[PDB]
Amino acid sequence: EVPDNPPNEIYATAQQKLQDGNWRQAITQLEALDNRYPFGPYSQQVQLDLIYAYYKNADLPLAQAAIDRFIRLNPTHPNIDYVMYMRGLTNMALDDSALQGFFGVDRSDRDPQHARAAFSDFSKLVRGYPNSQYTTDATKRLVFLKDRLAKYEYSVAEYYTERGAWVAVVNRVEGMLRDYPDTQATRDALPLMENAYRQMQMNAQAEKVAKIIAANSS
Amino acid sequence: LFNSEEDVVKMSPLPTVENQFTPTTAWSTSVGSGIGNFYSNLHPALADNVVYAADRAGLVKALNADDGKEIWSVSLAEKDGWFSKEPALLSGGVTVSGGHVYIGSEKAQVYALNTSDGTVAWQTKVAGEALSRPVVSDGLVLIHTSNGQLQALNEADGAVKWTVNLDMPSLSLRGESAPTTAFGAAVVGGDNGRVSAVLMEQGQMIWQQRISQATGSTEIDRLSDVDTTPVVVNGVVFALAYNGNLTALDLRSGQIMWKRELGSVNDFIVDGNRIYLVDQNDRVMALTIDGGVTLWTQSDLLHRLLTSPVLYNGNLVVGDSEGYLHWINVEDGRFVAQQKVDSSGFQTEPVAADGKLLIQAKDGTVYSITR
Amino acid sequence: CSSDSRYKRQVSGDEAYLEAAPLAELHAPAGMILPVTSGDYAIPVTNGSGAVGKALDIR
Amino acid sequence: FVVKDIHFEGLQRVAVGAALLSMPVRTGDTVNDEDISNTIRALFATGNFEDVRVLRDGDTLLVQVKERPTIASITFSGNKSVKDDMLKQNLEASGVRVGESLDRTTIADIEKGLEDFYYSVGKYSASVKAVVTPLPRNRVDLKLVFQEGVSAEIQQINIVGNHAFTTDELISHFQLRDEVPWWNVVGDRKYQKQKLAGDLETLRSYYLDRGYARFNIDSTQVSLTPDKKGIYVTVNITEGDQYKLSGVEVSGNLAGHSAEIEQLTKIEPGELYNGTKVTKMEDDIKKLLGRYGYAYPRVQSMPEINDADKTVKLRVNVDAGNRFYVRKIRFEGNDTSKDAVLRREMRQMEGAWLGSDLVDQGKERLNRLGFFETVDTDTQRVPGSPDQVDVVYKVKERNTGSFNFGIGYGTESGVSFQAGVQQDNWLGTGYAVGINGTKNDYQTYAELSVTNPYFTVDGVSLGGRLFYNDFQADDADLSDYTNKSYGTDVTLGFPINEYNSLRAGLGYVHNSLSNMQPQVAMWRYLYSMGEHPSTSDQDNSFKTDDFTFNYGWTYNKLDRGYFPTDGSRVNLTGKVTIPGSDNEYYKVTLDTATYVPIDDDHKWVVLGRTRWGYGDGLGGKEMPFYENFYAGGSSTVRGFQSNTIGPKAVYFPHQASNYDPDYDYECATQDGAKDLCKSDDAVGGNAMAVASLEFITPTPFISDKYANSVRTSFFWDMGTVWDTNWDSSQYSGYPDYSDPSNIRMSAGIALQWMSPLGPLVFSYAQPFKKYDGDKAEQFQFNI
Amino acid sequence: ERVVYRPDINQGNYLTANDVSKIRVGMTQQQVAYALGTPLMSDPFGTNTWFYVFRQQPGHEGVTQQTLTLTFNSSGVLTNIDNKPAL
Repeated sequence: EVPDNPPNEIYATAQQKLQDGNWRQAITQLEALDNRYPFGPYSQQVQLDLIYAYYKNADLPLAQAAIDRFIRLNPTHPNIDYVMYMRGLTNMALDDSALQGFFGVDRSDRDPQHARAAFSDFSKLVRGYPNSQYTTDATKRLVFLKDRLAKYEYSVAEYYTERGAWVAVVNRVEGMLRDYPDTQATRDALPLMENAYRQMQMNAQAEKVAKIIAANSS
Repeated sequence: LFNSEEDVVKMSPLPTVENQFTPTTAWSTSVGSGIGNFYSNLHPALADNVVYAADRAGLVKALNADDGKEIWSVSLAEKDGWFSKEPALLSGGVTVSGGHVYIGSEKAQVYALNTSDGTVAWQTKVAGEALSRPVVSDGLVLIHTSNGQLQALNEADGAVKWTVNLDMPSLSLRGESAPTTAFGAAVVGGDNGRVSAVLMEQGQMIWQQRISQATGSTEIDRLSDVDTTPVVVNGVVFALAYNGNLTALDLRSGQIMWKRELGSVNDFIVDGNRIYLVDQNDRVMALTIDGGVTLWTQSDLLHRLLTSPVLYNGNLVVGDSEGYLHWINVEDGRFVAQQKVDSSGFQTEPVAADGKLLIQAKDGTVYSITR
Repeated sequence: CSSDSRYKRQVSGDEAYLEAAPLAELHAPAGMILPVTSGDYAIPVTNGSGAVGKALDIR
Repeated sequence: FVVKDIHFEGLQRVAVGAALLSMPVRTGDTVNDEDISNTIRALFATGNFEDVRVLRDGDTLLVQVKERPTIASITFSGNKSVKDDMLKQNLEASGVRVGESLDRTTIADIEKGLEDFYYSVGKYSASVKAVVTPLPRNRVDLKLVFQEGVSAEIQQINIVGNHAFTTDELISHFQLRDEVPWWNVVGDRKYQKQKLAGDLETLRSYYLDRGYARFNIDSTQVSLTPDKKGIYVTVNITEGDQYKLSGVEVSGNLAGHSAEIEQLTKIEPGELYNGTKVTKMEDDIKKLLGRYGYAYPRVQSMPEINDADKTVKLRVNVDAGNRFYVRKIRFEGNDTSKDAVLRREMRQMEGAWLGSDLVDQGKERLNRLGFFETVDTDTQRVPGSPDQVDVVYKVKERNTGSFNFGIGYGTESGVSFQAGVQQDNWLGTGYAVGINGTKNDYQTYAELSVTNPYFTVDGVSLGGRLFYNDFQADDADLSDYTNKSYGTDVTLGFPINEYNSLRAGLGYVHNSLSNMQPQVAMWRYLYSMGEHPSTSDQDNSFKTDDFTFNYGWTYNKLDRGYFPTDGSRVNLTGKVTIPGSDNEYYKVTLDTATYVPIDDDHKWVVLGRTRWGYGDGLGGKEMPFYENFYAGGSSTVRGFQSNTIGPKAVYFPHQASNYDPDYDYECATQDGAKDLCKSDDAVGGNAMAVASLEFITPTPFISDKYANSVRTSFFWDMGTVWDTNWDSSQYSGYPDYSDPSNIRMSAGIALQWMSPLGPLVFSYAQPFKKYDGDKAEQFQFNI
Repeated sequence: ERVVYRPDINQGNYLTANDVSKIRVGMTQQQVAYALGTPLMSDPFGTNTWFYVFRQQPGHEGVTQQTLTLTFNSSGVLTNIDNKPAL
């Protein structure tokens, strides 16, 4: 990339192509700084600027590696909050992406694979740094992601009902019931487990849920 | 056409083709495809004014050791047993002791071909195929097999005197550790880099002395097919490791008299004090018997794939695997003659017997050479 | 060449997670009691610095 | 001596204090003369310091350091066969890489180890020198120069101690093959010791299955023959004698399935012993108990090999699991499609017992999916109860989308084009969308084909298809056969069995024809329609609204849904007309595709692909001529040109085509070529019999990162199309095509290159025998 | 309906007749779990009720069910082997 040069010449150009929006060139000097000078003083700020440039270059695992680098290069730091934000923020963006947004089609019943990994690091941020400069938006993601995982968990709780595996209905709803205290999908998975109970003659256990539906009528 | 499949790393050829004396053949008497470019420890012996000549195919000849004319011939290709009609496929070479020609076959069969007709005057299966030609002596058919098992068979009937495992490498680490019996002790070298002495009476280990490395975690040369046949100059064993690293060592104990433990020797003879040998570069070097101090050398067969060095017609004769023959000076390394009697190659040790010098080339088979 | 991105983006993305989906707590009456929250579902509500969305602080 | 200042002369990757903390002496510490020499070795124990010269100015320490670290690059030269990363892996086996401490001591160490790697290749004549090439401030390029002479190869296998079997058929069991003849050219060579241990068992099993339960291998001794090539093997075996499996003593936790287990131990007492099937019959129970809910059916045979009568007895220790192992399931590798898209292609339900094969057919359904890359899972035992196994269906999905194009009329001439697109599993939904159409001056075509494959939960396959052709073939706007055609088809998928599945559809087609060419059999259809227009003019028009009833049925045992390689599936299709149609007719059809692995590693698989068709009237009528049968060229038959297989019609004796173009578009017209000229294109018959026979062949030179997505296949293309209603009266001096001897012949190889938007088919195919009216393009590519 | 072909609807996690004999009302939960293991459905709201329900529909000709709920006390000692048949 950029040879063994003055580091600040490599650093400012990295900042320049960060300022340019030239993320494919921002990494080209940000890495070639830390390729030649990983021991640089702003090389940890380069690491956060790499996570800035990788995400802006859509390099989510390379962001994560630089997130893991700033984990490994800085095992204790007040910019691990970023690293704990941006790993989940990677894993927010790592999970689902399609063109069907303008068509109003949503992937929250898609596999929340990194959306599982997003809920960790966002909450690990708002556990590990619940006062930092990343707690606010991550808590928004987590509140949004709790239903997304639930709407995924709704989709299997949906699917087994028309599949008619009524033991598989209730345990998906129970998995929604045991996990989500607040998601409306769990409020509407509520009669399905009740119906599957009434399919499995657990009408009385379903009238428990009918009382819960009476309690979750509001 | 063939300007593109090219990928080869160099072997050094034969320089210095000098005929100070004129060489020739004494005659030419070919078997067929004999010792072969196939790597085989078949090798013709010469005795009784009889070219006891052979091949792995089965033809057991006897030609005259005056002009190569057929004294007797049988063909002793194999017959059946889990597959019918194999060639003879000789692992051990020709050993003519008494009225038998003892030849180890690659079917782990050692024979005794009756020297009047080459009929198998006894056959005995041994402990794996013969990595050494059968040293048939003292009532024993002493063989260093492929598994390193020292056979001893009663050479009148092949009745097994014993079978004892020798210096045992990790595989067929290719070295002829041919069992020489010295002072009542069957002294053997080793393809596992050690040198032993075993009892000639019953196969009891007199000692075993590690000399140098064999293959495996000290990965050593695979051009040093070692003369781990020991030449015990009476009190001092002269033999190699598996890498070629020469030593001199005690007969009774194996205590190192001296060593040339850098010289990865391939072939060697203790020619008086003047140890003529084949260097690791296939080169010729004369050494002392005291540290192996170089008495003279020759690089005129640098990496040219030689046979063992021999003195015949007064000069150091050697053949190569390229059909050339080389009358090196017994002084500092000069070709006194060069004969290319063959192109098929030689790896046979040149048998300066019956007054003649009889070899079998690989497929340009048995030739007798003089100057 | 021609003025849209000239070699480049307007590639599809997502932003819905900052919207923080409104979630109404499930109520269980007496005798209907199961542990309603398990798993990693533990969100410490902290509005410490930065804001919603991209108004969170960015380095 | 107490130091006032330790002087650190050149560090360049490590810190100042990190060197000083690595020192036994700090600036101000008590200094001993050993501690200075300890400072030599402990700064050498940094590992980044090439030379270390701890000196002192009386007591003021002055440490002259030369430096190992970051290796600037590692360069490789002479690596003709070996990947240099493998050579870098041996560097990484020595803890060496680019950007690392360069110890100048371990140079020949790795130069040994790469030759020791070259040793383990099947070579030894390959030698490496690692060359240190320094760069700024500490840095070093590592040139590695490989002098690769030659590998070792299969030469000889001796099995002494073998007294039962022939080595020659044994080497044929093995892959230690050493013959490629010059005039009988076959097979290959080139030893690897990893093949050996497999061919060790290939010896052992081939003894074991025969009875040889006292077979064993004593030892095996491979030649370390100089030239570094000679591989001659001394195998030492005890061949044993043959034994008789004379009874099964199976018991244990048989879980009440004992007779079923005894069905799996239905043996011949006294047959020649075969531990292989004995091993298989152990697994037979394991799947049986795997069918019976037992994921851990511990089955332990015991061959009581009775050498007193040369027999075997067979204790078998059985220990099942517990029935309801399927607690739940997980599904992974689905970040773009919905979960139940995959979960509908399953056969085992959560909250149930274990059916072992319901996973597998469910996985075979996902193997028959075709939007995937991988089909596997993770049958995760959930620890605790022996009813908690949660099968984590990790799979890999795969792309879709594929555009199709002809060759050229646009962007130099008028705005005219060809188009065809696919969107199957539309945006992660399962929706198969396939859309084509073309607007030229000669036609304006549109087409869609969209499928909700699971419109209901059985897989009601809501396949809707439309078309609207404004076709002209225009001279000006209409002088030569302008026919607007339009209509629909919604066709549905039916569960009939788990492989058997039916089809049924309905047809609206209104063709609105005008100014028709004077082709006799084409107009013989019109005369079969009771429509007898002017044979010497193209003014003649036709308005038909044909109403058909479509149908069909499929079997499907064909393994990969997208890269199919083994199996066999049936595609029966057809159509028939109804009361209300403007013509009463039918058409019947079938296509074949067999997949028989020649190589059972499936790098060679038989591919025999034939297609069938017949359509005529239902009585008193005829099939329309636009429903004829075509082949040849850029297709399943290729090497030809398109529409080159079939009958060949003759124009009526013709005049002006109502603007016949002036010495253009000849139809026996006024403008030359008069009085029963014959067109030589394939007009197609009432019968189809076309085939294609292809042969799976791998690509060695292509990296199998992406050679596995590529199928090379030589073929022969051959087939025939004729009309049973084709009389040789008008077609007397003209060719008759009422014959099954209307066969064509072609050959060649196709090229399936998988782009990121699908495989791209290319084929230089060669028409060997041509029938009448064939036209040929050799190099033909299906986009 | 007018169709007779139906792919089979199935659901396990039941108890056989052998399974009911392996336990008794008064066995503890573990005494039942040594015999029957856990169910793939228990009672999350109230007491220990170990639901083992068979469900199956083959062929346009009706649904089979065998529900076997094992209602223990709060101590997990078995109070009810509630076997519920099909409908």
